[PDB]
Amino acid sequence: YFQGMISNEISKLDPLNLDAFFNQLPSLNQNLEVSLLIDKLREITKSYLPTTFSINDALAATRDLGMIMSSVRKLGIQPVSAVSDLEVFLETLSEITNMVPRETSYHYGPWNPIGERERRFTHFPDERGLIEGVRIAIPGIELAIREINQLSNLSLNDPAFESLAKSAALHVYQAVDGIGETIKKTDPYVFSHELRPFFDPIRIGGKSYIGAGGGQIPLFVVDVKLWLGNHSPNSEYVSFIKDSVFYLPPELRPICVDSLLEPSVINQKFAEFGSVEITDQVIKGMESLLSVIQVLLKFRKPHFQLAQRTLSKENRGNYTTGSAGYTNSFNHMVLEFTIEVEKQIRAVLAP
Ligand code: HEM
Ligand SMILES: N[C@@H](Cc1c[nH]c2ccccc12)C(=O)O
Repeated sequence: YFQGMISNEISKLDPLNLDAFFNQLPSLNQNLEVSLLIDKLREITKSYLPTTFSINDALAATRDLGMIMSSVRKLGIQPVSAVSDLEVFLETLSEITNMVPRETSYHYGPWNPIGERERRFTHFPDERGLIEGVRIAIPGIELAIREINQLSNLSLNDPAFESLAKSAALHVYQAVDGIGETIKKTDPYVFSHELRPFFDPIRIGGKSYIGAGGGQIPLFVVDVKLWLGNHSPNSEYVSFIKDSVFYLPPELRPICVDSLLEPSVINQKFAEFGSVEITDQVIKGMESLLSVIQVLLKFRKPHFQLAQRTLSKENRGNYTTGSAGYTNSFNHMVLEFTIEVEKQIRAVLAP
């Protein structure tokens, strides 16, 4: 009962009439023009009644208001503390979106218009590497989620299982396309120095909300359904996912929650494999699961490398963490998790 967060219906809206302002935002930020930032926040709280907004209006308004707030926070000022009327404006908006009162990578990517209206913090072309990265990744991962969700109720011997899993790996490849756009467009040093500071936490109604981040693409939702399940309860990754659930669009929360409380597909299919008549289609089915896992590795291995060149002493600037407060050890932990799964499947397929 959440369906219908359609990206092009949100990307096209300018509910707070900020299109002109966003063409100036990169120069406002370059020149440290905090006063114009505060003015615009003040103007917004007096110019609009957010209770009047449709759901799509509020999503797009969160995107735009969030990025102005992020630009204030960049300089070191908590924007809700400086503009106290924001707090009820952000309360009203999140009642409608049933999402956090802050922009996430959904707002920064798929819900961010292509072309002249594209919302950007800076004039640096490196910023386009992040935006295109998540704009490409997210719709593909979402498609993969719905496909992997259907694997639980299909038999390994059913060729519909193999086809579904193959569609999922192809959809996940969009995350691979996306990090490749980043690697080719975003210099690590420019990231740490020019872009990362727009992704810091903001205090809203007595709680801190992290900035938008690539880690907010719903890839962890693929992981929990596909291989993590309820199998590593006190793990660091489970704690990250736990902290991420209510950042997700509402439509994805049930899938994530159910999956954290259930055996994973691969654990379920490892049992069916070594307990039923192993046929040629059954091997294809099992091989389609290793295909998905191997596509996840084609994202995580170059991601780890880019994060390592960025967080090196040479390039890291004032930061040792991503927006969610972790170092590259966390990326190493997810990649080693995924490598272990690939190892296990290969071992089950060895004869
Ligand atoms: C210079 C660019 C980038 C750097 C330095 C970087 C670094 C990091 C770091 C340090 C984390 C740990 C979590 C955190 O602290 O927030 C993380 C998480 C993550 N980021 Fe990035 N990242 C970059 C670009 C991207 C892009 C463009 C995407 C998506 C298209 C992405 C996808 C992810 C994912 C999925 C995770 C969760 C871990 C996983 O699923 O393997 N990253 N990243
Ligand atoms: N993926 C990293 C770096 C990052 C920060 N903001 C982003 C926006 C888009 C893509 C990646 C990022 C993170 O989640 O912290």
